[PDB]
Amino acid sequence: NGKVKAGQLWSKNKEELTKILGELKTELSQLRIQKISSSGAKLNKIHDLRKSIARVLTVINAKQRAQLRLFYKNKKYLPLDLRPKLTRALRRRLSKEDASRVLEKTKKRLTHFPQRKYAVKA
Amino acid sequence: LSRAPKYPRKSIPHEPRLDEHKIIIHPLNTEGALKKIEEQNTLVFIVDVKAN
Amino acid sequence: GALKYLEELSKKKQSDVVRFLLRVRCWEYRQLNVIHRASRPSRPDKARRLGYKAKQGYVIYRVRVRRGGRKRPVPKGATYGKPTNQGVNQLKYQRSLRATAEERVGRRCSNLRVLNSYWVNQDSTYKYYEVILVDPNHKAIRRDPRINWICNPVHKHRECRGLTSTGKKSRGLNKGHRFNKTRAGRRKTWKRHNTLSLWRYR
Amino acid sequence: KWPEYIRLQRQKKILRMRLKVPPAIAQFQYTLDKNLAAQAFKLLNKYRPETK
Amino acid sequence: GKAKKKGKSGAARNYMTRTQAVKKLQLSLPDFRKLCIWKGIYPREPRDRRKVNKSATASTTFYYTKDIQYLLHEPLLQKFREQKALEKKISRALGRGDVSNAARLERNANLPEKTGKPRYTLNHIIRERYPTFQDALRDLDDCLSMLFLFANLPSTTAVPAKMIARCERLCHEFQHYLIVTHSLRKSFLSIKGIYYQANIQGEDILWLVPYKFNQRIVGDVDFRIMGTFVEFYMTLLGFVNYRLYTSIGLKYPPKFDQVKDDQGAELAAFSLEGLNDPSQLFANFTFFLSRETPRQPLEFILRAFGCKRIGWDAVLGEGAFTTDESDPRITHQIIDRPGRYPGRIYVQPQWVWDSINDEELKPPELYAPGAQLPPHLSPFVK
RNA sequence: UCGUGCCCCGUGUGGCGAAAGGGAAGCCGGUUAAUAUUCCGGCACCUGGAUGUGGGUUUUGCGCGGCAACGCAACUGAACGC
RNA sequence: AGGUUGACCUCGGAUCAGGUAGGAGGACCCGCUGAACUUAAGCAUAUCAAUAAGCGGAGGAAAAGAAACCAACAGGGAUUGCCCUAGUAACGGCGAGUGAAGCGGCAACAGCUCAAAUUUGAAAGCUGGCUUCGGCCCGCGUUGUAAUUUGGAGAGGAUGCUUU
Repeated sequence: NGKVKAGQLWSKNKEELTKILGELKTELSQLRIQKISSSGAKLNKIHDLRKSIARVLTVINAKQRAQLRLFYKNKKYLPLDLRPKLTRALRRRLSKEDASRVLEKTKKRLTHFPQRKYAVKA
Repeated sequence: LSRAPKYPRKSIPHEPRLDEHKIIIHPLNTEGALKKIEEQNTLVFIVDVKAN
Repeated sequence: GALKYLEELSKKKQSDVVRFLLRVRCWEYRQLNVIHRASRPSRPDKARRLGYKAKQGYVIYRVRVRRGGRKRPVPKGATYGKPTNQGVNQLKYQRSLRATAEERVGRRCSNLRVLNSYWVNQDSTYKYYEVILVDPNHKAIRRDPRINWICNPVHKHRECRGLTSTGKKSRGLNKGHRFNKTRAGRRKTWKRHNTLSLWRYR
Repeated sequence: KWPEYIRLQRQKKILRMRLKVPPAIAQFQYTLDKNLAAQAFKLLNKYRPETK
Repeated sequence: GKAKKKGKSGAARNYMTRTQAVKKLQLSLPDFRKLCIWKGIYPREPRDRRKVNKSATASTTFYYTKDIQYLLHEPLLQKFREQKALEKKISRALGRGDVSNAARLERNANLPEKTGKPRYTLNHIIRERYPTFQDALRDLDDCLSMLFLFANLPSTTAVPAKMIARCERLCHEFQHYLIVTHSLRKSFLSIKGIYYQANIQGEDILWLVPYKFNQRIVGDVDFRIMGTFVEFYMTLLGFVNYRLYTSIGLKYPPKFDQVKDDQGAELAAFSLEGLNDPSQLFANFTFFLSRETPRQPLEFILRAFGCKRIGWDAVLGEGAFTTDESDPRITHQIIDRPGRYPGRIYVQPQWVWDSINDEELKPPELYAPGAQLPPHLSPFVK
């Protein structure tokens, strides 16, 4: 007891995940007092409860961020934490379309005289 | 005009930083606390330093 | 085209009409701030030939700089080394007042890029310049291949490094025998001529 | 005590009155009267450019 | 810890004056009063008004700070600002001479003089103010009194004529629902007007309708804020009528005949179509209304209590069962004048009200023409 | 209500800077191995808020007395000033 | 209504809608500013050195760069770098000293965009907002946004073939 695996957590939705988190936090609260009162094979259980709390919070955050990404899939402006990170210079870099835009005279000249494939007889 | 943003700057509302399980750590098992229990109806706890 | 007529009129700066316009504009720009924004260029033909367009993302900033020489910040204007046979009243700054104007305008608007600048008027104390700036962050600038070269990070603060027209003029980046020491970069040329090169089979 | 922009535009108009204006600029102060301006606009309002 | 300062807590935080509320909401006074009426922000009274404001008098109006905080989030503020900006654009187009652009921008204004509807939409406000249809039915007394009063008023700038026609349309739709469901219970003729009492889903609904004459608009009333009340009440009555018609399984809005309305059908211009015992008290009678008798209440009462054959004089409008007074099928005739056709019962209008109030047919010899009528008792006071 | 405004006022400009300057209010007795004007017991005070009861004032509407110095549990008081 | 109602221009406000800047690092790079010890017997020209320290500004390279060039030849042909030119031409108290460039061989090679023209038989251009993703609006802009032209030319003609 005290070990909650992520395989069971990935199937739940939010309310029983909150219930599990509350139960784990309550068990950790009473067993901290049990730690300061006695010891034995008991401290492994509070370590397991701490890691289970971490797992439950991770699963809740991942599911709710996935829902937010699904909500913001088709919108122009995204939240800053949901936007891709990359680097600051990469985000300030010109886009591919804007970097590949050419003038109309350049487009005509490239349409009618591109670089050809050729060979020279020896 | 007040702000009416087209996107929230923070998608995640943060969890409460200091809940009750973080406020209360463990009681004090020392003899001063043990004396105060019967002499004062007073319990002594070790708590988080940010809690009022 | 009117701009041809504006060009030949701007050539004649000692004429009565140009002198009147210059006088009243000198008074107005003197009553304005040292750095302020011009709503439209007061020399549209000069701005257009230097690259300004009537497109969202092009701004004009008017600026005045104190003219004359340069003074070394020493206590009481004196140096305690070897004699120099000169005073600080005759020290000449190696860059232009136009370059000083461009850097002060760029510091005022650090989010933009300085394209060029031009003289508009002067008096005894100040020289007045109008600086063209381009917003690298604007979509109309970024979609235009004639100007979106300035959105690249290699053109951050061209006026601070001498990559504007007055910067090239002060750096002496001209071809030929009169510019032997400076055409590829003065310090780089000095390093190349003072580097001792030792090969393996020497 | 007016703001500086109001004071600047009023003093600019005053200075343009006080100084001697060359004829190439002074000729622009002679304009059409109300009747001839109205007749010119009455003719030109039938030839406005095409709308969107 | 640190000592508190005076005037920073209590009634000073709890209340604010109308001036402070207007400055906080950044509205004009008409917009503020309109929003307060529409959202139900009521005047309040502190125990000591000096603790709220030292310059307050007995005529100073106070509101709740939390009520003004709630008003800060109302989406109609941006509607007000959008309409102001649109009016500025229309003025600019008219000043530049772009008449086509001015007309195109005026189409976006949604003016009451063109649409017959209120300038701003109060659909969310209706749901906010009435959590339940029972609450809507309980406020229908005030709603019906206001709308039946304003259905007979001359056109003004606050309430335009198309808006008045929409009020009459909604009142006629409600009357048609009452007729088809036989929900009308009691009626009374006071010296002020006609009282009606119906029962819709267990709620007793009593409202007053003026007699059809020239109504006087005096300067002692605030007609513009009354018009704001009328806008709110027509927005309520449209949804109420839709829910009632859907509950009884009828198509809403009903089919309306413009030609019949122009000829003067009034109630007769509506054709109620299917979607996709005191009720039969006048079931076997044929009534003829002379022109000096009140046609709209007589038709409403007779059709609600079971008459299927009501004709009247020709000038009273289109939609009569019969037009000629010489029709032998007529059983009863309502007259009020000081040459009687045989096999017909001639009565004064009080006979209809007394019969529907006592749920039984009265002897016609007391209501015979020229006779002294029996006293008309109040059906509400036992 | 020509409903989408009008009126009044001038004085300027924010912050830091004192465990000895200025400043709202706590005393006694007991208690620990080690804290105490901080804990315990008794007895108080200051600041701010809300709203009651008693008493007061008022049909001569916003108290009465003393020659006076003034007194008495109350005994209206915004702006602007001294 | 004209003592009114507006159109513009300029200048402001807003926790307005959306954005961007700062600091670090700084071996190499682009500029500014700028010594003295040293070497000249000493020493104000000079030398150290257009260096050290100080200040501003980029990138993976930077900078430079497609001649207002070199030349004087039977002419080469953007920029950069290596070898050579060459310790040469040249500069220099009382001399200690300083010191390039053209040509030539090679590494690598790549060319172009505006302003100055009337689209005037039709601003054909574009930011932003809302979208049912078809578009529709608020605007910028004629004190000029697209197409066309950049000296190697080009514009107008003529003319007959090729190209996508």
